[PDB]
Amino acid sequence: PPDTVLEMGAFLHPCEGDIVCRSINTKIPYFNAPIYLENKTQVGKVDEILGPLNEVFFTIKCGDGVQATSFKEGDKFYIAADKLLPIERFLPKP
Amino acid sequence: EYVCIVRLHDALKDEKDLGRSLENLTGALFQRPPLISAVKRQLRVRTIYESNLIEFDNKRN
Amino acid sequence: VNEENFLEEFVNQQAWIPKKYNFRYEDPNAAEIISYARSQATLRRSDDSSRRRKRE
Amino acid sequence: VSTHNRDKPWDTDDIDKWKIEEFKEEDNASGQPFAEESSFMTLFPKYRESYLKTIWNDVTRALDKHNIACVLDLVEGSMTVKTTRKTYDPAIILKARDLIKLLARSVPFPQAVKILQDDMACDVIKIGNFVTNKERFVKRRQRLVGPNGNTLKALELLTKCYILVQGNTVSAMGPFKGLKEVRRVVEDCMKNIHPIYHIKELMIKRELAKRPELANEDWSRFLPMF
Amino acid sequence: SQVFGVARIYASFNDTFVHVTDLSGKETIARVTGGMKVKADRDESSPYAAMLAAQDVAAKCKEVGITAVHVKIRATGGTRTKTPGPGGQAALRALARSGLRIGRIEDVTPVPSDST
Amino acid sequence: MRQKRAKSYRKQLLVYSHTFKFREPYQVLVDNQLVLECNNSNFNLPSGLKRTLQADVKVMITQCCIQALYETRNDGAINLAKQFERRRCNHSFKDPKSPAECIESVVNISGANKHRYVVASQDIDLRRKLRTVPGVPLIHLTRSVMVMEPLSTASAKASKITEEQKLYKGLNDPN
RNA sequence: GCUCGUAGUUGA
RNA sequence: GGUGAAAUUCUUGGAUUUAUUGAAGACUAACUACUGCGAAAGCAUUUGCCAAGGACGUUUUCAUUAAUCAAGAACGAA
Ligand SMILES: [Zn+2]
Repeated sequence: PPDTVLEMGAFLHPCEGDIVCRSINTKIPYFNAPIYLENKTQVGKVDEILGPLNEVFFTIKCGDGVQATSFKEGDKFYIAADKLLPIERFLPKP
Repeated sequence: EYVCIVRLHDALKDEKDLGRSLENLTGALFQRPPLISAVKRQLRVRTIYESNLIEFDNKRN
Repeated sequence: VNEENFLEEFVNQQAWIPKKYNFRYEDPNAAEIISYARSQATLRRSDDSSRRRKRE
Repeated sequence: VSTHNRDKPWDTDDIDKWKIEEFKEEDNASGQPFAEESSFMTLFPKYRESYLKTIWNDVTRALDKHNIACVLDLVEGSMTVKTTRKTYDPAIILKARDLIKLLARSVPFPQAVKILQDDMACDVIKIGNFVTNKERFVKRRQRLVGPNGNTLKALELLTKCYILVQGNTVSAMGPFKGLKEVRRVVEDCMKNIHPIYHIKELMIKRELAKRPELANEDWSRFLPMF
Repeated sequence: SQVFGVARIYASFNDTFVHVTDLSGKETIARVTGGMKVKADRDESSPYAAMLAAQDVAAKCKEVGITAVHVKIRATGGTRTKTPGPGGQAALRALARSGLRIGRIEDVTPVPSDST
Repeated sequence: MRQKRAKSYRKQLLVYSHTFKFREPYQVLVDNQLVLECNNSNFNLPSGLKRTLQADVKVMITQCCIQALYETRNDGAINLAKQFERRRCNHSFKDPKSPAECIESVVNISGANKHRYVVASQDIDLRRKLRTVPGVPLIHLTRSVMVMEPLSTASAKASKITEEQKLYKGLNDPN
């Protein structure tokens, strides 16, 4: 596991076995980027990035033994620093 | 422009929330092309200028 | 080879005294009883004790 | 001597009483699924987690042979087995309740998956309750395995059971007579009785069992008291 | 329709009990043990005796009108073993072969605080 | 002996026993400075080692250290050395090594403590470059008090790696 | 059995 | 009921099994532990009160302050 992980998302609700998170990070995650806790333990990987620019959500593909119903609202999910890329890339260039 | 039918996998507790969700998806959006599309699947920003919910049947979903 | 033979050399050699795959013994390193540290990095939620909450 | 026993004319020596006939879908004569879902849940120690996280899919496929649904919850630290609509065997859920428990007590999955067979039985014996001193408990627990495992081997050949000692438990898998003998040996071993006395008793019992004339009378004069 | 009883099976290493009661257990319909079937005391826990006991119990249930039974399986428990005897699986399978629909299956073994 | 230092020593010995499989009796090598200091200060070295380790002790010396002891020409130090049981080192008699380098050749094989020795030496940079070697307990006599050195960083790293492989090997091996 | 601790001994 | 099989016992005055209630002396299932805490003995239901502590960091009116310790004393065992 990486030494430095940054808080990425906050729990919103489960959806079809996946975890929906409102992004509490300014940057956009890499596809299939692993999702951690404060204990540096992986709960899953980023499955889908969705939502408007002001309010970004992402759904996590839960791993083996990780259940979406086990988590409660207000739980924070963490991502590695190198797995974030700036939002200016997806916007069209001037 | 599109007229689209969405099928929900379960019945909503609140009807109006669906319309609210549609109002959340109006604007600049983060989208990835589906697997069926021949376009390469990378994350892009696409603008939905205006949307309107015509009808919703929560029993028919 | 055969079990019963080994059993009488077990009693004759006094093998129970320490020296101065249907079964577990066929697995190597079965002689060691594995022990683990009390603290592991785990995914399991850990509730706080009452003493720690009172200290907070 | 039991009094007020009635005669049983149907009982004869021809019937093999201990045979287990196979259970199939046609054996479930009601023809309907189980009325309500039956579930069994257990917790496991934290050190087993990653191992479970690796093997769970294989575990799932095993229970897919018996229409049993399994759920691993690493956040809760629990393993759950439950019946489905496809389930037809009433007993196979209970064996499932054994399997995860055997998986919780450091028994490997290739060994523990044999509990789904009909002839196999299991026992998890608590050894951490007998004595409170740590050094005495460690010494008595090491007496079970013995030097180089030989005593453990001497148990496994005599009771015909797979025996795994872990933490505060001993997990034994085999026939019912072997489970009875293993429980006796383990519980006496935690009570400061060395297992070699029980091993010698099982040897004398095994050699007396071969002689047919010694079956009716008592074996107490042959057996050395301890 | 469907009339429910509760089948309580005491599966020990020496003997088996097949006992159908009502839902509360206050009133009982049939109670046949494995010792009523076999002459020898060594065979009271055999799958044959348990199968015959469950057949007799399910015949009485069909006589009174019980169509489905809930299952409460039980081992000796307490200070003794928590493994059900060889007769419990046989009694369950014989109740299934007799035509009774199976409800919930749960384990009612008395589990102590494990210290005396 | 106070209970706190004894408890700390017991915890360190548990770390050495779990990771590096140290077993009673502990095999302790002594150095010639320690022999001289125990001679002059009249310190009972086997009793001090039995007190510090809280277990049975087996005391050894090499050719080179006892050879330097004859070079010091101290009869009491030679006698004190020769009560301890003998463990030979493969070094030249005419040109013996320095006691520090000899005791490292005895202890440090391929960057690890193969023979599971305990080093009781007074010399200091010897103790530094034996702290570089993992799983080597260090003991020294200072001001008539015999002190076991704290657990080195290499030993703690080895213990952490050992617990990590315990999580994924043995009975927890997926195979 | 564990700890404290006196006479005496060592270093100060 | 128990056993290798039996036997001593309890049992149509109803034993065993099931349901409910009362009393007694106890223990705190899984998690869970040879690595946590405690000088040992030993120590996991919830909530309060009391005093004590370990490790880490910053340091000290800081050595004739320490180490070995017969006697003796506290706890435990008995
Ligand atoms: Zn040398």
